[PDB]
Amino acid sequence: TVPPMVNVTRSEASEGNITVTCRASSFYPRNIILTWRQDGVSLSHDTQQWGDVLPDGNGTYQTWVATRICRGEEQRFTCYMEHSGNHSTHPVPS
Amino acid sequence: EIVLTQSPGTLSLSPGERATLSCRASQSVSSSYLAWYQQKPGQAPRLLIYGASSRATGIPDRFSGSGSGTDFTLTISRLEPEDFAVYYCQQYGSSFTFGPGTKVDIKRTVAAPSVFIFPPSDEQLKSGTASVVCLLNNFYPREAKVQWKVDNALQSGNSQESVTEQDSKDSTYSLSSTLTLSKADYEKHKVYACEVTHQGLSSPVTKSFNRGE
Amino acid sequence: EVQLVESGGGLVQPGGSLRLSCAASGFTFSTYSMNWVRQAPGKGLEWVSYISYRSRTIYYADSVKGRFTISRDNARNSLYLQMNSLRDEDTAVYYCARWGYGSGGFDYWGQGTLVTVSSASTKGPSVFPLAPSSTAALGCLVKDYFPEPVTVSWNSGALTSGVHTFPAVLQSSGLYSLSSVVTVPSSSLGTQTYICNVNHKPSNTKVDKRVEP
Ligand SMILES: *[C@@H]1O[C@H](CO)[C@@H](O)[C@H](O)[C@H]1NC(C)=O
Repeated sequence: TVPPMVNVTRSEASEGNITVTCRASSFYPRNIILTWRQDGVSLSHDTQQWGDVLPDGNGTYQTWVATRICRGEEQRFTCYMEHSGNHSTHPVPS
Repeated sequence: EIVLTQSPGTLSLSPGERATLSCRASQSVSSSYLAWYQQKPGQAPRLLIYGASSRATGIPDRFSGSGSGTDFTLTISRLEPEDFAVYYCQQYGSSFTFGPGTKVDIKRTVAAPSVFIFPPSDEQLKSGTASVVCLLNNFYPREAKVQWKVDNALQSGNSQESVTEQDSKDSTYSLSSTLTLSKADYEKHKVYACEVTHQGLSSPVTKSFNRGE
Repeated sequence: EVQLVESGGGLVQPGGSLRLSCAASGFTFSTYSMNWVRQAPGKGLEWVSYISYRSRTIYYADSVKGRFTISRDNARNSLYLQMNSLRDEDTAVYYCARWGYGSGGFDYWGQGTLVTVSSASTKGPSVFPLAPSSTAALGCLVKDYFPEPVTVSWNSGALTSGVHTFPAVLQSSGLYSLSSVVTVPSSSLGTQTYICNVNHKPSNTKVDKRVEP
């Protein structure tokens, strides 16, 4: 186990909407849970976009998950992560 | 699935004492996703604690929560009689599930029941069935024995009991025992007796009537 | 003030269907996620279904998936639960519950609505007086009804202190029975009128029974 580094970014603001992306990088092994939460409740699969769990080239893995939200409601959305028994929650940066 | 268990199943405590309620999760639940609810007998639940340790709006300070991982605790310091309720923990780490709940009863001084017996009404008697009711009003603790005797013959299998929830104000119980007989069997006997044994009575109390009064 | 008011429960045949609704007020409804939670009689709380404030995220408990559908109309401040292929284990009080902003939790609950799933017919009760013999106790025997519930008041609600309405008991016949008692000063017996008001909505029975010696 290598603990994942988590970074949350905002991008592609348009039409009152914005994309929030949660990136988990340089973790091992490949098995990881990554999902957006809304008021603490996990979003379904169909409302999120999923990156593959891919090797770094440094012997670890990385992935990402993104979802499209209304600009202004960022505080209600958090990125949730479970990796080999440990869990964490990260907010959208403000 | 994450399953929540709660201990103890029931908790009997006097006012002013501290109640300690435990909740256990079958797998790790982050502290942000653990909540506690209070449900008084005839009411809807209300949110007590969210995020394991935060008090919800209007919740007094004597309610407190803590814990992380798989073990969580609800503390009610200085119990009050109105705190009689069932307490449920709840997680939404994965789906939404509740623990089975812990009932918290209020302890109080022994109080003897006032006993009353009621004959069947003449109206019910039109109809071919007879119901004899025995009332045990405002007593504590809840353990009580009620026995039916007709013509001093102990009855079995033909009565049903019903008990109020512990009163929120005075923490007492009330109980009813209902003896059911056919109009035929009722008019073939004369003395109808209700006999109750309780901790607050030095000796058993019998209420009775004669068919016709 | 936040208010949620459920309606639409009742008696339904197994395999039948029924639509529950929840009317919200006191807050911007379209900005909160909403839930259904149920409680089987004398049983614990069981989360049923969740819908997000724009209906994008929807979840159901495994025990109802495929049979229940949750939906909302934000323009009418309304939450719905469509129940199909109902089973006996679906019998419960169904609560409407709001989901808390940011930190979650069921932070407000409706008053609940009762859904009974059975192929037994509606029957109204008979109401018999429990007559004071010769502080006094008197009451009313509400016998042989289906389904729950029955409500009892005294003097149209003007008599409230000292009233015990016992939980209904299920008879071997499959019909419910209940008694309601009240204690009063024996001085009041000559001057005061005592009427018990029994209402069994499922069978359209309202009865007022005056109880006298
Ligand atoms: C903006 O995002 C919301 C929430 O995801 C979505 O429901 C809506 O369709 C989007 N609106 C536009 C104009 O793209």
